[PDB]
Amino acid sequence: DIAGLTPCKDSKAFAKREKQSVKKLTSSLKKYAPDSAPALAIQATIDKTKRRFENYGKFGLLCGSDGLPHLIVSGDQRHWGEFITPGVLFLYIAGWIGWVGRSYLIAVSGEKKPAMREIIIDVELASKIIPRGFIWPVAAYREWINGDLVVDDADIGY
Amino acid sequence: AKGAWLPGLASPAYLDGSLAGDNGFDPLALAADPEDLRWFVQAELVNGRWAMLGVAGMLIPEVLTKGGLLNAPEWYDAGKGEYFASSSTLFVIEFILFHYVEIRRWQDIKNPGSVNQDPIFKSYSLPAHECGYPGSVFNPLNFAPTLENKEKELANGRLAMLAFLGFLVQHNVTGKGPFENLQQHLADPWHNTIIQTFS
Amino acid sequence: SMRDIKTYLSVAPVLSTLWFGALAGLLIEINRLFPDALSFPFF
Amino acid sequence: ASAPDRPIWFPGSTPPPWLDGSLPGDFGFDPWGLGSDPESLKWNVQAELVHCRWAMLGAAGIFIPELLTKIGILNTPSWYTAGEQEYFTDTTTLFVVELILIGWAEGRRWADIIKPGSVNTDPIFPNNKLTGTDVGYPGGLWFDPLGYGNASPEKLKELRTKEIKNGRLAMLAVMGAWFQAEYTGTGPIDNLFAHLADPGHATIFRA
Ligand code: CLA
Ligand code: CLA
Ligand code: CLA
Ligand code: CLA
Ligand SMILES: CC(/C=C/C=C(C)/C=C/[C@@]12O[C@]1(C)C[C@@H](O)CC2(C)C)=C\C=C\C=C(C)\C=C\C=C(C)\C=C\[C@@]12O[C@]1(C)C[C@@H](O)CC2(C)C
Ligand SMILES: CC1=C(/C=C/C(C)=C/C=C/C(C)=C/C=C/C=C(C)/C=C/C=C(C)/C=C/[C@@]23O[C@]2(C)C[C@@H](O)CC3(C)C)C(C)(C)C[C@H](O)C1
Ligand SMILES: CCCCCCCCCCCCO[C@H]1O[C@H](CO)[C@@H](O[C@H]2O[C@H](CO)[C@@H](O)[C@H](O)[C@H]2O)[C@H](O)[C@H]1O
Repeated sequence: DIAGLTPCKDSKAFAKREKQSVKKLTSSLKKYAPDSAPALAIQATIDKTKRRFENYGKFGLLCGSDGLPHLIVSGDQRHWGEFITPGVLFLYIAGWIGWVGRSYLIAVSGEKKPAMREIIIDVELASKIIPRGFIWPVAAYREWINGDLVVDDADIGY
Repeated sequence: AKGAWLPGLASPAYLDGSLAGDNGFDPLALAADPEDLRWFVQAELVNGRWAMLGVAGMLIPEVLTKGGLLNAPEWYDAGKGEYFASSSTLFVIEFILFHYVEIRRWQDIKNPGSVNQDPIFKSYSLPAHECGYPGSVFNPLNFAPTLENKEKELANGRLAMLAFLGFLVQHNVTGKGPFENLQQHLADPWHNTIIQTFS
Repeated sequence: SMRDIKTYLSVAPVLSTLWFGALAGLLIEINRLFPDALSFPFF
Repeated sequence: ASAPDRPIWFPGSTPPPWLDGSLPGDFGFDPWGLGSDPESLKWNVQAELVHCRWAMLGAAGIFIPELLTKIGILNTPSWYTAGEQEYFTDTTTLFVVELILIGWAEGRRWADIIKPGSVNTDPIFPNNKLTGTDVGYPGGLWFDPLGYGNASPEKLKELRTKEIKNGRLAMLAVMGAWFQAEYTGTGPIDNLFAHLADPGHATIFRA
């Protein structure tokens, strides 16, 4: 397939690795009583391992000659679940955090001693600003349009 | 008149009640800036009218065919049908026809009265009006633009937007169309809800 | 007093401790419900 | 309505300066100072008045069915397991309906605490309304059909104190029933008969 890689659901090395891990777990499982707690924990680990391999196989990942999954990040539409969609989620969350921080700093700077409100948080004020990160992409865009996001170079100084 | 979306809450200072549909609802302070308010006022009307049209033309054919007087596919399959022209041609026609009308609408938002003139026949124009509510040709029967009618339009548009969101979400979990989902709820009301859908 | 204890509970290290504890709990529970994820498979 | 010469929870002790025997049921008990600031005092009063009525409703519906079953008039099952049985619909589908219906009333009550007197009128028919005049004590044909809530400020305080004390008792009774069911392993009414049969050995130390 892409870059000489093979789908993990059809890779012999992938199945070999799964079998080796399951055998290694079963060798430890064969040391305890069937109804003891360690046996149940090892059995749960075995079931989890089988589920992990099955999900990797059926989610469309690609495997190399080593028998391990590899990620594709060039933009191909068959692999957006690997980088692009989680990346959009990361950007959304990070923008929320940054936007609420900047809005708190701007709202608090008008007081007599703003620094006192930076080592002791005003939770009453922050609890009104936290929910507003929900629409940060709209607010930031509108603020950029109207020229409220950036300070002119002439005005920057201590 | 100006009501309250939440009985017992104070209204924002910038929502004094000079706009149709004012109910003091802006918890996240999107419209604190006066210009943002105008932009959102226009966007509300546009997204709402499109949603109303979409819901009507998305629901009526289904019930018409289910009655038995027509044989048409569901709304989520009509894009995969046989038409006299391919989908690409229709998209290109749509894009070309819409760039013109949308920039024409944009130029009036930027400065009212700028694009009232007819380009070809230099004898027709639009009399003075308010942005979002033109008249003349766009009002053939020449109804009365009273405050009551604007509120009646806004209420149905706001309802239609939620209806379209509901259709979109209900298709991605059930996959059987709106009317089938309604009849399933009406068959066993206590055993057919969203809870049974996920379990 | 209640005013003073509410003021002390709002100091930076205490609030950081509480916030990070809650976030860690949320992430641990999510990883217990949807374990061993390398991609986003829903859509 | 200050009344320093009133019984307290601990004779010989000084009552806190923020309690002066105005509210019904006041006995000068607040060791941890959770109501020193007057703003939170109203919130605490409302919370107690709500917990009390919930506990009273729970207690009145948790012992009488058990007593009737013990006598044999009714055949209701154990209260401690009735949540895990099967009913006409799914148990999860009842919780959401409960949430919606109770949330309407909870928000309607919440609006009155912040803005008193702002939710006293029926939203549909603007003629019918409630005659209550104090926060937490509404009044009308819906909540006071007999008309016992209108009296001089002598019987009103005594009735409120009666309600507060009958609710404070039930608040402890419900938790006691829960702990007994979890620890003893049988019904609550059976525990009373066990204690009245051998009142020297049938106690908590028996297990
Ligand atoms: C309000 C928070 C905030 C915001 C919006 C920014 C924004 C920015 N920072 Mg700054 N920064 C912050 C806090 C913040 N910083 C803090 C607390 C530190 C001390 C560690 C730094 C240290 C720092 C460095 C060393 C650099 C930047 C840089 C940058 C720029 C690029 C982004 C970057 O590299 O970030 C990287 C920054 C971090 C990983 C630091 C952690 C940021 C935290 C998580 C922010 C939120 C914490 C805060 C307590 C939340 C309060 C919430 C409120 C409701 C009470 C950008 C202008 C870079 C720059 O100059 O680019 C041109 C750069 O080199 N920042
Ligand atoms: C506002 C219009 C509206 C109406 C009348 C319905 C009606 C229905 N929906 Mg739908 N739904 C809506 C909006 C609506 N939905 C929206 C906005 C969403 C996205 C969150 C969904 C998501 C959804 C799912 C995922 C499912 C349904 C299902 C159902 C059916 C069973 C009831 C149920 O479980 O609801 C569940 C309700 C919700 C998830 C949220 C509803 C939120 C709306 C805005 C409340 C409207 C309140 C308003 C006062 C009601 C007016 C009633 C009437 C006068 C129009 C029922 C026919 C189920 C089905 O298909 O059963 C066969 C089902 O599985 N709906
Ligand atoms: C930059 C470094 C980096 C990166 C990119 C990763 C990435 C990853 N690590 Mg690794 N890791 C790292 C460093 C890193 N790690 C380090 C330094 C250590 C040592 C301390 C580890 C130790 C480690 C372990 C032990 C494990 C991982 C695992 C993982 C995976 C976690 C996936 C997950 O939990 O998804 C699920 C989580 C989420 C989706 C996050 C959701 C966040 C919130 C709740 C979103 C809310 C959105 C909200 C609803 C709004 C949207 C809706 C909108 C409509 C408003 C992922 C591939 C785990 C794994 O499975 O690997 C294969 C795993 O077991 N890592
Ligand atoms: C007012 C409520 C109340 C009442 C009347 C009773 C009564 C009884 N309980 Mg119960 N109990 C209660 C509250 C109550 N309990 C509470 C709050 C708890 C949790 C701490 C428990 C935990 C509990 C256990 C674990 C056991 C009992 C048991 C018993 C029985 C034997 C006495 C005993 O060992 O007490 C032990 C007492 C306690 C562990 C603490 C009691 C604390 C409350 C506040 C005392 C209130 C006294 C009250 C003011 C006196 C006047 C009442 C008035 C109506 C006249 C008896 C029928 C035993 C049983 O089942 O015997 C068959 C038993 O095993 N109770
Ligand atoms: C114990 C309790 C609260 C106790 C509080 C205490 C001691 C506080 C003490 C102090 O703060 C003071 C005053 C002053 C401070 O200075 C000092 C301290 C010491 C800090 C609440 C219980 C509160 C208990 C409540 C609300 C219980 C509700 C129960 C219900 C509704 C039950 C319903 C059902 O039983 C039915 C009817 C039928 C069944 O089939 C189904 C179910 C659901 C089981
Ligand atoms: C207002 C407000 C807020 C809330 C905002 C909210 C909830 C906004 C919600 C907005 C929504 C749902 C908008 C939805 C718009 C939907 C639109 C335009 C839908 C259009 C649909 C069309 C053209 C459909 C075409 C078709 O179907 C047909 C016809 C026939 C089919 O064959 C083909 C397709 C294409 C499917 C907060 C953010 C919460 C706080 C703030 O402070 C105040
Ligand atoms: C694929 C994506 C394509 C995107 C294409 C569209 C890009 C649109 C860019 C809009 C830029 C808006 O911001 C840009 O103009 C603002 C003025 O309007 C500038 O704002 C500046 O001038 C304003 C007056 O006009 C002052 O009030 C501001 O204090 C000053 O910063 C911003 O410093 C500049 O960055």
